[PDB]
Amino acid sequence: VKYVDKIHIGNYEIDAWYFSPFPEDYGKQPKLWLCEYCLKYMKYEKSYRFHLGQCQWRQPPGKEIYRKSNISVYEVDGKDHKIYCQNLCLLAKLFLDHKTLYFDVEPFVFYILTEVDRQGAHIVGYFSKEKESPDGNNVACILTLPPYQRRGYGKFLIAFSYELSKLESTVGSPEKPLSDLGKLSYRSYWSWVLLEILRDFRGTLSIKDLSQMTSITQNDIISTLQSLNMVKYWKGQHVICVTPKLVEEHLKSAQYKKPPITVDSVCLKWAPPK
Ligand SMILES: [Zn+2]
Repeated sequence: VKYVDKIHIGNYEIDAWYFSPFPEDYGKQPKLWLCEYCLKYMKYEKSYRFHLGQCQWRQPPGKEIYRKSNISVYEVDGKDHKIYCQNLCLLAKLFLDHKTLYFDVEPFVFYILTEVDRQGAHIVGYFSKEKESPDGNNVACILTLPPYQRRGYGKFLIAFSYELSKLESTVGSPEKPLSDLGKLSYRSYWSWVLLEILRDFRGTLSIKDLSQMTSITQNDIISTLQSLNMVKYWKGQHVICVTPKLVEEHLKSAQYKKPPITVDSVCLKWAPPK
């Protein structure tokens, strides 16, 4: 009946937050050991140490579609790399309460954020995405591993998901519910993207324009603008406020400034599937 409650991955030891359905025999041990590259989960330090000496993987499988300095993102199709993506989903489930899919990964593509050094590309976080979403979900599950959280990596993944959406010529929204950190990070990302635009744009633009510029839904733009006191309802119309001074102030607060890392669309090499 004992669940996996602690993992070792790369050089990190991390306590679990939630039940993840690793095979029962894996929960029995004190710790679960994961190869930081192929995500294979193991029962013993000895088998982990042996595996590390043998495993040839130094990065996620699939295609490296983004690269800038020591940051890379890999796109991994669930159909082409089933085992990896299963390993990934079981890992993620330790830290996500509401993720319900671990084994049927074929309908998903996964985007793995990594930081890269001489050794290899080290996993920081990911988001999964349904290959077919009539509901307009541009993210299914999103997560940064605990030691990396609240450092700009979550908002990077969020940004990346909208850059894909932009290239798809469509608005997107993450599947609900989000973690508390998820909600907070989306709000801060939207705020930053919008303030940046409202700072620059000289002409007039509506919420409709903003949505098409960012792939953020009108609903999310509106709630974001409302919390920033940058919109009013007048004669049955949402009207954006100008006030360029407030914009500058907002862009300086910790809550809404440019994150420490950002997505350079020039470094994104990706075309939507036809
Ligand atoms: Zn391995």
